[PDB]
Amino acid sequence: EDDVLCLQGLKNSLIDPSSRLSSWSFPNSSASSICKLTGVSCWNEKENRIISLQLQSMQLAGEIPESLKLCRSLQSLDLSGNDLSGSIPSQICSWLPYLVTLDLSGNKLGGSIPTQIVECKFLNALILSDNKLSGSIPSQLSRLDRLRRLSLAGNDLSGTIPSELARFGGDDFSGNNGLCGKPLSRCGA
Amino acid sequence: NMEGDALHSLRANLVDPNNVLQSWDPTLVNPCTWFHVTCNNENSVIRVDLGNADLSGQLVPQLGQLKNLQYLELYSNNITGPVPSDLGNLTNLVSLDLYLNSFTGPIPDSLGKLFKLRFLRLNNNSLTGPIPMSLTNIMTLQVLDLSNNRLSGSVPDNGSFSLFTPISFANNLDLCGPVTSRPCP
Ligand SMILES: *[C@@H]1O[C@H](CO)[C@@H](O[C@@H]2O[C@H](CO)[C@@H](O[C@@H]3O[C@H](CO)[C@@H](O)[C@H](O)[C@@H]3O)[C@H](O)[C@H]2NC(C)=O)[C@H](O)[C@H]1NC(C)=O
Ligand SMILES: *[C@@H]1O[C@H](CO)[C@@H](O[C@@H]2O[C@H](CO)[C@@H](O[C@@H]3O[C@H](CO)[C@@H](O)[C@H](O)[C@@H]3O)[C@H](O)[C@H]2NC(C)=O)[C@H](O)[C@H]1NC(C)=O
Ligand SMILES: *[C@@H]1O[C@H](CO)[C@@H](O)[C@H](O)[C@H]1NC(C)=O
Ligand SMILES: *[C@@H]1O[C@H](CO)[C@@H](O)[C@H](O)[C@H]1NC(C)=O
Repeated sequence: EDDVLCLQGLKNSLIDPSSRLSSWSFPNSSASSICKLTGVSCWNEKENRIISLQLQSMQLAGEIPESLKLCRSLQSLDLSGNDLSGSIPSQICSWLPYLVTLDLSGNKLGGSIPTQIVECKFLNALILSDNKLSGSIPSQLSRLDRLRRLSLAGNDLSGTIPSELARFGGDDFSGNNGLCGKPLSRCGA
Repeated sequence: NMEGDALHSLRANLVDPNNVLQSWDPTLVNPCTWFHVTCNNENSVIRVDLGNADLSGQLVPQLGQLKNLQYLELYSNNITGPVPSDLGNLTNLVSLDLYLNSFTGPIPDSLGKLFKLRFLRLNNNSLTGPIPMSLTNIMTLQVLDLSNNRLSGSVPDNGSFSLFTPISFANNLDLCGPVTSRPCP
């Protein structure tokens, strides 16, 4: 099944210096039951379809892997508080179109927030605080119909907050690289 | 004992080739010693765990008398008939798992009264008619799967249904709405 290969590829591609994914085994190859592996929640108890991956604070490093496209039934991805780096892949919403919650906070992700984030049409929560993200916040984030939570604090973001995102509070944008506009202080004043 | 009677009624309406209900002896004081039934400390039923049991037959409305029921696991059997409306009386229910069966008929509107419900998985059945709008009032709902049924009409996106995506609703008869491919007339 595709979901078993998702987890196999994720384990093979991430760097795992503390062996936190050691308990993940695949004794029946592609047909292994993976619903009791640490960090994994399945839709139901009759299939290997994964609804959420919670791999937070596992000392994982490397880049966010393409293997996640094989976890296509995924709605919640929490990779927060690890040592992941590289950029937020611009393909992420084509890999995981059904994401409701995306939490990549507390890592070392650089580059900018890709404009293709808009393709995650069902996103309720986008949590990207405490990374090394740079550039402007793309105004595409305003077009996420269901976005109720946005956390971009503690990055290196710059320029003007898109006026549509002013519904969110100041705590959501604070600690950035001269980022300005409501809800933060006015640009240059 | 009313809870024991309700479960004996259910046994009478189930077809049990592997005799998984053999221990369900009606003459006992309660059903708390019966295999696949869990009681709490006060001898009241909190679980019925009858997945993968090769059961056929139909449910009975007396299940709604199990007032402290938390888990109703009847998934992966061949149970036919409707989902009884009386299941909406089970207000302590956190998991209602009737998936992979041959249930027909509508989703009862009374399931909107299950205000503590976290798991509602009725997928892989032959349920018809509309998704009741009262299901959006269940704010504790974490996992919803109604896929692989014969449901039709508009799919809500408000209340708890903000958390749900086309995965929850796929392969139905004629659902429409922004969450689906097709918009409604
Ligand atoms: C719930 O019902 C759906 C709809 O029937 C089930 O989906 C279907 O599952 C079968 C597997 O028994 C699929 O056939 C397989 O397709 C895959 C490609 O995805 C292929 O690799 C296999 O060789 C095989 O041909 C079928 O395509 C799939 N979808 C449909 C629309 O029929 C689903 O599995 C049911 N859930 C359970 C737990 O049984
Ligand atoms: C999600 O949105 C739907 C539709 O916008 C809401 O359903 C509607 O809820 C209202 C009450 O807020 C219902 O109106 C009431 O009808 C009864 C009976 O006719 C009447 O006694 C009341 O005075 C009131 O008019 C309405 O029927 C219902 N729409 C349906 C069933 O299609 C729903 O409440 C929203 N849920 C959340 C959590 O926001
Ligand atoms: C592997 O297959 C065996 C035999 O069917 C089964 O008992 C076991 O639970 C399976 N284990 C996993 C992890 O899938
Ligand atoms: C469930 O409650 C309703 C009242 O809301 C009642 O008519 C019905 O008899 C009850 N069902 C059972 C099985 O106790």
